[PDB]
Amino acid sequence: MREIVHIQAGQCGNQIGAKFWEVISDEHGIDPTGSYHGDSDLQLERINVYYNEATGNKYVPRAILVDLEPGTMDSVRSGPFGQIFRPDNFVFGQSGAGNNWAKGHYTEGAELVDSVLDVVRKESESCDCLQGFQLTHSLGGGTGSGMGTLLISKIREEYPDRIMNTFSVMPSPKVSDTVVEPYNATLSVHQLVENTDETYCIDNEALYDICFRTLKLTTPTYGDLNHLVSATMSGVTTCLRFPGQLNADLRKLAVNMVPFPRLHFFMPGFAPLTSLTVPELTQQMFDSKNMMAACDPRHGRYLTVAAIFRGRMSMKEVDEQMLNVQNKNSSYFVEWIPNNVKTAVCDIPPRGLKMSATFIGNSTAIQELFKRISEQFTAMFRRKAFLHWYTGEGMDEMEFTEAESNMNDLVSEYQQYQDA
Amino acid sequence: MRECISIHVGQAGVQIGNACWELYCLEHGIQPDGQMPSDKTIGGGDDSFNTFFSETGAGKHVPRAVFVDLEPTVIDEVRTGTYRQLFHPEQLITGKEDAANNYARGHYTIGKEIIDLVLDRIRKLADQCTGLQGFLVFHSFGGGTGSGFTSLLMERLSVDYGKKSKLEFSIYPAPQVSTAVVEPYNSILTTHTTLEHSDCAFMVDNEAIYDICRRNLDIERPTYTNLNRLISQIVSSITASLRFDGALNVDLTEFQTNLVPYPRIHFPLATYAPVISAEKAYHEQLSVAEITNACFEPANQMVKCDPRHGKYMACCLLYRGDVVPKDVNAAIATIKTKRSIQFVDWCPTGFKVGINYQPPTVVPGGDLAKVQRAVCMLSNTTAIAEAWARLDHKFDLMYAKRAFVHWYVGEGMEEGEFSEAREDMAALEKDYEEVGV
Amino acid sequence: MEVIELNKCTSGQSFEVILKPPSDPSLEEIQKKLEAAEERRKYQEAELLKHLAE
Amino acid sequence: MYTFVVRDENSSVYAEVSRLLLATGQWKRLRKDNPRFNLMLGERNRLPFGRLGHEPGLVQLVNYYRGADKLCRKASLVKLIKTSPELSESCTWFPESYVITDEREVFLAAYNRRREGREGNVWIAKSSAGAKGEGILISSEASELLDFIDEQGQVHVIQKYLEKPLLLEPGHRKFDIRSWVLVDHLYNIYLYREGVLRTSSEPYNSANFQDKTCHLTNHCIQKEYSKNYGRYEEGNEMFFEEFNQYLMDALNTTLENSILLQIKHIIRSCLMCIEPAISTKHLHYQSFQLFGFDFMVDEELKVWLIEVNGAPACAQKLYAELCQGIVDVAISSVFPLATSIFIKLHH
Ligand SMILES: Nc1nc2c(ncn2[C@@H]2O[C@H](COP(=O)(O)OP(=O)(O)OP(=O)(O)O)[C@@H](O)[C@H]2O)c(=O)[nH]1
Ligand SMILES: COc1cc(OC)c(/C=C/S(=O)(=O)Cc2ccc(OC)c(NCC(=O)O)c2)c(OC)c1
Ligand SMILES: Nc1ncnc2c1ncn2[C@@H]1O[C@H](COP(=O)(O)OP(=O)(O)CP(=O)(O)O)[C@@H](O)[C@H]1O
Ligand SMILES: Nc1nc2c(ncn2[C@@H]2O[C@H](COP(=O)(O)OP(=O)(O)O)[C@@H](O)[C@H]2O)c(=O)[nH]1
Ligand SMILES: [Ca+2]
Ligand SMILES: [Mg+2]
Ligand SMILES: [Mg+2]
Ligand SMILES: [Mg+2]
Repeated sequence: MREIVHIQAGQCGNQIGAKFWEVISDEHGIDPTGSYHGDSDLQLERINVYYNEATGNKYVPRAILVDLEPGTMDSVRSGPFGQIFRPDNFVFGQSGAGNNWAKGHYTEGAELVDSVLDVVRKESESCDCLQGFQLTHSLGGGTGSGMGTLLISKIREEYPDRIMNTFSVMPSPKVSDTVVEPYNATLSVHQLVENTDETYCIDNEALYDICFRTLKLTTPTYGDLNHLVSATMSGVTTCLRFPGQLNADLRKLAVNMVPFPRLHFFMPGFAPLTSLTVPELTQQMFDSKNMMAACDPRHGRYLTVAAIFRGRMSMKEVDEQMLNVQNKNSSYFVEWIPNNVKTAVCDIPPRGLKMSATFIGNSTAIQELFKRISEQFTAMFRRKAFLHWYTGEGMDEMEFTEAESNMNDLVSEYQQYQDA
Repeated sequence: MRECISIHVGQAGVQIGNACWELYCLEHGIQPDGQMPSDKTIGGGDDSFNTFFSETGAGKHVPRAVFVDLEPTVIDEVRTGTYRQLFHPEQLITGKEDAANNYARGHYTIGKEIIDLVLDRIRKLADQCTGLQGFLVFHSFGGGTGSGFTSLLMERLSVDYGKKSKLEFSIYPAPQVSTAVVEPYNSILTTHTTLEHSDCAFMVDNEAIYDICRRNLDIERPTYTNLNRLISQIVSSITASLRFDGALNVDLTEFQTNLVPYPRIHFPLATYAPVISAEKAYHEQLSVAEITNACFEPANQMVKCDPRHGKYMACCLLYRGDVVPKDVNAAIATIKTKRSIQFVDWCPTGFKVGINYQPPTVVPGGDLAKVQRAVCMLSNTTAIAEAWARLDHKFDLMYAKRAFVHWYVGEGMEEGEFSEAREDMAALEKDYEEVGV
Repeated sequence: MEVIELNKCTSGQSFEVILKPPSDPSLEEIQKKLEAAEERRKYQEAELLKHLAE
Repeated sequence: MYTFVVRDENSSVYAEVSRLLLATGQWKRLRKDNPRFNLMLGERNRLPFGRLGHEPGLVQLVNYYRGADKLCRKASLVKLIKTSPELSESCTWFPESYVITDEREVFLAAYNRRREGREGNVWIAKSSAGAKGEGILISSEASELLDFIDEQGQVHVIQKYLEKPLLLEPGHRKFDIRSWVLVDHLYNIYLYREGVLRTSSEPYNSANFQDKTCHLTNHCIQKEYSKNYGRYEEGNEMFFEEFNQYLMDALNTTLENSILLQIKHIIRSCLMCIEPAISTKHLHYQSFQLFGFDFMVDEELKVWLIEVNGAPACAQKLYAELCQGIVDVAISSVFPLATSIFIKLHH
């Protein structure tokens, strides 16, 4: 379990993926040109997890960039770390997906998916021990949601024994592009419920709320939201990328975080929120204000939790504070899964900050988010509003009713396990 | 002389084996390159230590061991460590992808692909034995390899060497020092699968070793190195009778004879004293009576439980260092007066005592202080059933909801194996209750 | 308090002390169960591929 | 703050204990099966001692001493007193008792001894199963007692019935004394200042032994089968102030001198005997426990131990003061926050 294959699809997918790659490239001492100028060998011990070692001792991200439009990928190529990516790993069309799930999944995306899979196959062949794939995308648009889910399905068909991990950005009316985002999201969630092992639910509502009422940003841009996202992705991948007592990999994570196959949607959390003592780190990261999914964990229960503390700190006080938070919040953890909280410490803090903490919770409170989507979905579907956009691509009403039913079922399963 | 073969499975088994073989080399005067200057018979011998070390024409003393892991990094550390030249490259066997803390992966999917290779390596070691007593198997309950692959290997060893004895050293899982949430499942699955194939099993609870390190060594957050050096001290106490000239427990069958009156009740409780920090500049060397009494303090046990509330079936005292029978007998009479030691009626109330004059050996630059005398007590007491109960309860909490079961079924197991293993454990607890009160 | 069977050598001594007196599956089955598990897993994988094909 | 779980739903004392703990504001009450607790108010049967003291970062305390049952079951107590050197068969404060390993054969011998002298040969058959004040027969003939023992399925003990008991007047009525004792985690032995006298409402009678109400002084039996209940004293229960006053007025002595010294001695002897078996001083969890000691007082102002209750009920009038005391001494001592009501029996 060494190499991970990274896939970013659509506008949101590629923007957050670009920021992820520049953040971790900085952490590993890799510059925009792909050459290593770091000071610690710890930056290179597991660098193969995300980078291929090319000729001349250059490191190239094991990343595939996908879109049905050339714009966002042009801007990526033009960006700071744009030259770092493998040129023929850019796979894109011209037509676009029109924020339409059917276009990304059934019509437009169908033409490009095999070329994408060819690049994925080439990246996987060079792998000594492939862990699986991580995909960055949004669920509200067309390319990320429709085509990313199509890609996930085809990849699972070709690699049924590898881990499928996604960073999935959920839509909210507070940061809405079009009224059809709930449709696109519901259709995507069904796919995600069946074909991923782990999904980090990045809620645009939560990111906006954090930017507005905590970072005091009056008018939050997409870049502001993305900064939070990249901090979260760095935190959540820290133990995959650096040597630690944990020796973490995607499969161990899945096995220890996912007690029931369908309930694999995690709420990330981060502290401190930016644009600090261990007790503060622990209290903040468990604070709802620090949640990236816009759900109140005090409205549900944690099935499992995984947390990393980064910096120079006493692991003893980290243990003490984690136990203290569990005891002071005993009601919000299920009692029938013993020892369901895992903690690690990494001596290398992220850039600019001396102490930080990242949190992954498999909470039943995530049901709130799905409820939110479902309602927004039904309010339009009950009137069949905007359906012609999708029926013109060949879809039937039955498929919508099926996606709706699957998501309401998911909500009811979360509710079932919330009542122990 | 009769050889013994050590088998170290999974991370816990491999690292504990590293500690153990370091300690053995120190105790027998074998250097990291395998040369043993005190050995005057070159390329062979009939000595007691030859039960654990074969010899090469070049005078190299080679452990009779195989290290197995489904992942390669941990055994890589042995290949490139202080004792790299101690082992033959074929002794260290690794795969590429581990069991992912999943008993089903270790036992069925991944293990099946490597069992024949491991058996071939083990046969390669066995063919060098004039007489082979059996195997010592080191593994954790909690890991996917340590549980699943160890159970598979134990079944195959029963098939291949039915006559031979199989002794276990098992790490019982603890939240203070844990790697997986599903460690209870694995623990039960392997126990049920291994129970009829193991003749005697020494359980070490990570919680007990952790607390002993914290308490007696003043180590705030013990590492696997600390835990493993203490465990190696206990294991060395248990195997010294196999490696040195003596009269008690001089062959693997004797462990079953002396410690195990019933086949399924084959989990003796180990207690060890004294554990003293190397850093303490002031130290008061403890007498025979003191360490013997410490043997009856729950805080010094390898598993936390209360022997006062169980019954003894056998009790064995293994001393090392400045100890003569006179003091042992006096201390035993004192303790018998001062303690609650009830044996089962169908067994005699007696202790079997062994004294090795060589004091305990410590790793230079370790946390354990050098002491003039030490003692490991091995008592087969029903109180250890507490551990089983604890473990079973955790299992029950998760299995009632089928939490995580899908990971095992997806590898080819059936829920029926879960319920069958849990029933076997309930029967085991029933047996312990019947023998005890 | 009776001491019995005292043995001495240069490495040490051993003895016993009485304070009071008293009052397998064949290889065929292994292969069969391993392959039954593998057949269950093969069936599950084929079910997944059937679903993906539809 | 602190957490505690309740597993003995129907016990007055610890119902009040949990009430007061919650009222302190610094204690949460979890579900019965939640393992992350500081305090367990456990069940009376099969309390899972094997599971306590294994939660990292949690100091765990339980209101029962594993092994104390040896003191609180009748036959077990008789065997403990007979086989324990600390308090031998010659110990003077426990009546001549035989378990029925069977002791019938050795009981018939003492019965024959009885027969030679005119001294009374009245005995009482007892069982641990008869908690509901029934399962006892008092007769001078041993064959009757043994026939009863055989008719009953449970295991029994025969005691020497105190034919000359200390009698209160007015009334000529028997009684027994209940003293409450708290053993904390350090094995301090605290005797509650207030004890109770369960008084036979209907006068004593040496002639007939089937007069069950005048021979058996239990609150339930007295309430159900005695014609007058609360005639002499309220609730058929006397408290140490008025009992001491009566001792002074009638016998010119004090409760402390004539009775309480022996009671303190018996409590100390019993609880020091079993200390090595049940102490938790070096255990991964701590125990405290409340006991109810029952005594008789004979005509010569001698005190006899009858039975030890490990799951004792209190007296309505005292529940408040004692329960609080428990918290202050047994619970809050291990879990702090924010003149005594006990007597320390030192040792
Ligand atoms: N005492 C001690 N316990 C260990 C050590 N290494 C792991 N453990 C314990 O073993 C259990 C985990 O099993 P591992 O041995 O790490 O797993 P494995 O056998 O390699 O199997 P995989 O799941 O495939 O990795 C946990 O309870 C750990 O606390 C060690 O070096 N010393
Ligand atoms: C915040 O970003 C994290 C990412 C992680 O992965 C990529 C892990 C974790 C990696 S891992 O490889 O250790 C697998 C794992 C996970 C959770 C567990 O508990 C719920 C356990 N079991 C431990 C127990 O018994 O409590 C094991 C993480 O958490 C230390 C944090
Ligand atoms: N040897 C004896 N001599 C005189 N009276 C005796 C006696 N043994 C028992 N009794 C009487 O028996 C009555 C009840 O006995 P005991 O208390 O042992 O039974 P019990 O345990 O069911 C009720 P509790 O446990 O609540 O006190 C007492 O009031 C006592 O007077
Ligand atoms: N957080 C975040 N969300 C975005 C970003 N870009 C688009 N989105 C969201 O993603 C959804 C739009 O999908 P988009 O990715 O633009 O469509 P695609 O290109 O067709 O996949 C809407 O919910 C947008 O709010 C971004 O940079 N950051
Ligand atoms: Ca030799
Ligand atoms: Mg867009
Ligand atoms: Mg491993
Ligand atoms: Mg009673």
